[PDB]
Amino acid sequence: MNDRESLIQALHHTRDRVKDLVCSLREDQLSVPYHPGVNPPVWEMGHSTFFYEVFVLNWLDGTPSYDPSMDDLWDSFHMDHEDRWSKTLFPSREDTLAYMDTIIQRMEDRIRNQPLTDEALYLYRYAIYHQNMHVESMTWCRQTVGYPAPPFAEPKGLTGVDQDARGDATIPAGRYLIGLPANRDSDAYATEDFGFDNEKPAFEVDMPEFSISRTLVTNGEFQKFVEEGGYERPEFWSQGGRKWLEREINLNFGSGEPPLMGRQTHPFHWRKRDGRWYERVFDQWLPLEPGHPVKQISYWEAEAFCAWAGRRLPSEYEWEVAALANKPGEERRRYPWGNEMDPAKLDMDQRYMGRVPVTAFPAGESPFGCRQMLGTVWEWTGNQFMPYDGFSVDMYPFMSTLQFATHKTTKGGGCAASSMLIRGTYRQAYHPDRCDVYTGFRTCALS
Ligand SMILES: [Fe+3]
Ligand code: NA
Repeated sequence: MNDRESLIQALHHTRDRVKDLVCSLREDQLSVPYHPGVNPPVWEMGHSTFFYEVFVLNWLDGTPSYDPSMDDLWDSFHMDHEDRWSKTLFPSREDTLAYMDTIIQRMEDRIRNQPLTDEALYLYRYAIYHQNMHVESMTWCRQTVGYPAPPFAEPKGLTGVDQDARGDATIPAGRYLIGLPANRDSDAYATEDFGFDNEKPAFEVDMPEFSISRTLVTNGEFQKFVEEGGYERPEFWSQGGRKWLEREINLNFGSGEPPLMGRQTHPFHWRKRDGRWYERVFDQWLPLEPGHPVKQISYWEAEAFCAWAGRRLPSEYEWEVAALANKPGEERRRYPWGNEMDPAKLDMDQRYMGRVPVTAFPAGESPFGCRQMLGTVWEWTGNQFMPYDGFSVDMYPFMSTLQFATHKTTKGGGCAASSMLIRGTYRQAYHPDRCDVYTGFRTCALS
């Protein structure tokens, strides 16, 4: 993108996603059950609109907030999670929609009527992408609480078989390139070198040879681990995993049914019915297909499956090498397949929702033959989410700084995220306990 036409089309597409997410709910659904992983949908709309005012309109022009009384209430750093559920502190769906439409129009007016400097373009992209982060969170909120799929989604997926594009790819030892230049080091920091602070600054790594699966772990592969007692056999689980395994949760959360407190013995959204596995897909239970990727599993579940399988997770640097194969002084790519985004090459944009065969999208393949490095699921890596040496915070300095060390790095972009913000250098931190985000994994051979 980067051109005004692409920018403005992205702005309207994002606005329409947000509006479809809040407007297709009944009024009584706007107040969602509390869960530490969701937010109320009117609040996410107002918060993601406010970001534009803070970091584009007021930032560049000194423009006052549309409603200055809201500045601390729409702020995600100042507003405690639980307080976002107030029916009194926040406007109505109708008024928040009107607020959004006004700000989206100011955005388009400003894009058209002011110079497209690197500084402005950088902030336009950042704010639009931040709103798309909330398009993803709003989509998974529905899954967490058992609401219907969004009207734009096609959650039954690619109906679409599995093929002999499997096996490991071997990445030869060598010196590879990770990340993107620091903003101050690149005149293309608004365009070709755009990324978030955690992608920067770029560095070289001496990589030992390794072998990585060409395909995501499938339901059918994971099902064997589950059915042979994997969750009851703590030899496969790490110290953290065993603690997670012992936690007591409401296993019925999001199902429509009363609370059922218990320990987890299989992926949270799976349910065996008369010996056949099912998965909750928003407000429906669908049969679990063997060749679709296993998804919405914690880091610990992925980690224990690897131990059982005689495999390991990739580090995030092995992951990015296998996805993009960039070397210093050679031509760089941002996607496994090259540098031009085509949404048909990957499962993103809140469409198939991860129900695709793990060998699908051959045009999205990496230079080593790995399929669906981008899209389908965010992939767990072995690393704690940490700043690269030389890190500098973005103008919005909380993009990364609250999630270091406690979270894992995940890579690639999940099915509910938007393709317009994704890159192979992208890093999405997730707490390792979470079962509520669109996470999956592929494995590597032991060293
Ligand atoms: Fe936010
Ligand atoms: Na992926």
